[PDB]
Amino acid sequence: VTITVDEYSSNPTQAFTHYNINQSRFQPPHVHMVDPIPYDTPKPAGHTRFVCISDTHSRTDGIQMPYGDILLHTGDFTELGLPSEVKKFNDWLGNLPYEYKIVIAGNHELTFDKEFMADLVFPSVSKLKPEDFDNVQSLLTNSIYLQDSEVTVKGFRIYGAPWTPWFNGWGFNLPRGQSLLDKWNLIPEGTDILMTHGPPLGFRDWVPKELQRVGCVELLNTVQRRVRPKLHVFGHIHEGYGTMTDGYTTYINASTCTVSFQPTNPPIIFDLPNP
Ligand SMILES: Nc1nc2c(ncn2[C@@H]2O[C@H](COP(=O)(O)O)[C@@H](O)[C@H]2O)c(=O)[nH]1
Ligand SMILES: [Cl-]
Ligand SMILES: [Mn+2]
Ligand SMILES: [Mn+2]
Ligand SMILES: [Mn+2]
Ligand SMILES: [Mn+2]
Ligand SMILES: [Mn+2]
Ligand SMILES: [Mn+2]
Ligand SMILES: [Mn+2]
Ligand SMILES: [Mn+2]
Repeated sequence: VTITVDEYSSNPTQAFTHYNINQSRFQPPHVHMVDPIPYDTPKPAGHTRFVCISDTHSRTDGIQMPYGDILLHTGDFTELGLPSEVKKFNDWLGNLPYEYKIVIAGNHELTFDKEFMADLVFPSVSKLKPEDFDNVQSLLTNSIYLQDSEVTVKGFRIYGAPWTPWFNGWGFNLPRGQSLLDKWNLIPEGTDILMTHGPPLGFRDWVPKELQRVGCVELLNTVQRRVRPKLHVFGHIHEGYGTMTDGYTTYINASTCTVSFQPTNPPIIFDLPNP
């Protein structure tokens, strides 16, 4: 399968309406919300319990973390990517019991976006000397950090990438269309769990303030038509916290912070059978 840039790529709200009219793409019975399960739900054998969080924004003190096996964090774990914020987050991760912790960056991780930093010439971030941030990802010693890259853990193929449709030119912002498709084309076919910082079109990507869908159309087409992972986890659009399915893939918007940056959305648990 070859994905090409969608006719409606630049206009996600119009894309949403288009595919609903022609294909019922975002409608029942196949597309619907999936209710969360409580933390005392027994995990069946030969399954892995994924604990999904995102957009913690350095507000980790006091998050109540559930029993599980593997933590997935889909980015915006800092406010500015300051090395001290990365260290604090890593310290928090080290105290969590999970066997594996998998992390991607989001748009707030400015210091991880080397093109953003190279172009810088942002009062707090501009003060940083090259030696201050040449090792930011190495500060994440208690995690497996993914960036257009993958890991196989317990047989699960997990791929992660930070890029989102351009909003304000912060970290890992790219124009809609081919620029983003070039990144999604890197996701391998047999990926089981896809982590992106932001949503695909139509799944937990509604922004009430603008009355617009903002998910990536190229990401949606990649997920549904080419890759077909069992789980696509992301955040970015804090308001979209919650879970949907399309009948095959489960989409989890794991945003821990609300749109007002309050870390009150509970971590989402999700069980998958081991490959
Ligand atoms: N309209 C619009 N709002 C966005 C976009 N990206 C992020 N936001 C808004 O900014 C909030 C915070 O995003 P963040 O700064 O943590 O990346 C989101 O919950 C959402 O309300 C976008 O592409 N378009
Ligand atoms: Cl939605
Ligand atoms: Mn219900
Ligand atoms: Mn965020
Ligand atoms: Mn083991
Ligand atoms: Mn250094
Ligand atoms: Mn596949
Ligand atoms: Mn597979
Ligand atoms: Mn598989
Ligand atoms: Mn974000």
